Amino acid sequence: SLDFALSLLRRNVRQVQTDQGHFTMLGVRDRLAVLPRHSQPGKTIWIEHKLVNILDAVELVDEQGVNLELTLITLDTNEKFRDITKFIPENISTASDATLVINTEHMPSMFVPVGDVVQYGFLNLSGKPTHRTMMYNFPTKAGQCGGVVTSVGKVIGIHIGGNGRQGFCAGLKRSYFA
Ligand SMILES: */C(=C/C(=O)OCC)[C@H](C[C@@H]1CCNC1=O)NC(=O)[C@H](Cc1ccccc1)NC(=O)CCC1CC1
Repeated sequence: SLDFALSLLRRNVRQVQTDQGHFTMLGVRDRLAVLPRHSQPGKTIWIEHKLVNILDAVELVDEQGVNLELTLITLDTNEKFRDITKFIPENISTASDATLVINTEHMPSMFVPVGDVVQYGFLNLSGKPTHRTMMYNFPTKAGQCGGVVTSVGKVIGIHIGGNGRQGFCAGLKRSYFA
């Protein structure tokens, strides 16, 4: 399991920078990666020390038009991500003993035992209403956004916020990546 996180870290999780700061990016498949929406990847992005062009970005919102705090971006490169869509479940899932995989330039290859991840649903993220969020009782900190919540060979969510005592992720579901 530990192992999974390592295969992930090694082939799919990358250190990035936007005009907003340092983030962890998850490469899902082909040239498709997912980032927090507040990372504001414009027309370009920095992927580990090199400027990469973004061909298309999509800010995910739910049926009612409510923010989901996720942005899908298509990169302009000759590299392809290993397909990990099969590790993402079809339904937003809870989990026990999750692990938050962070890979930032300030926090590289960092594993954090966030513990149990439970349904939370609505959340007020700094003035932006947000849906489909999950919560863990761990004091997550700045510079950790974009981290990949994982558990038993599953990629379940993307860290997006925290209040000093708890952390919140945007749930991941396979239908998002088609
Ligand atoms: C991750 C990204 C980051 O580095 O922040 C901006 C550069 C952080 C991690 C959070 C912050 C402190 N502890 C954490 O675990 N996330 C945020 O800063 C994020 C800010 C934000 C701004 C705009 C839209 C969405 C999110 N945190 C929050 O919003 C937390 C505040 C309440 C609990 C939601």
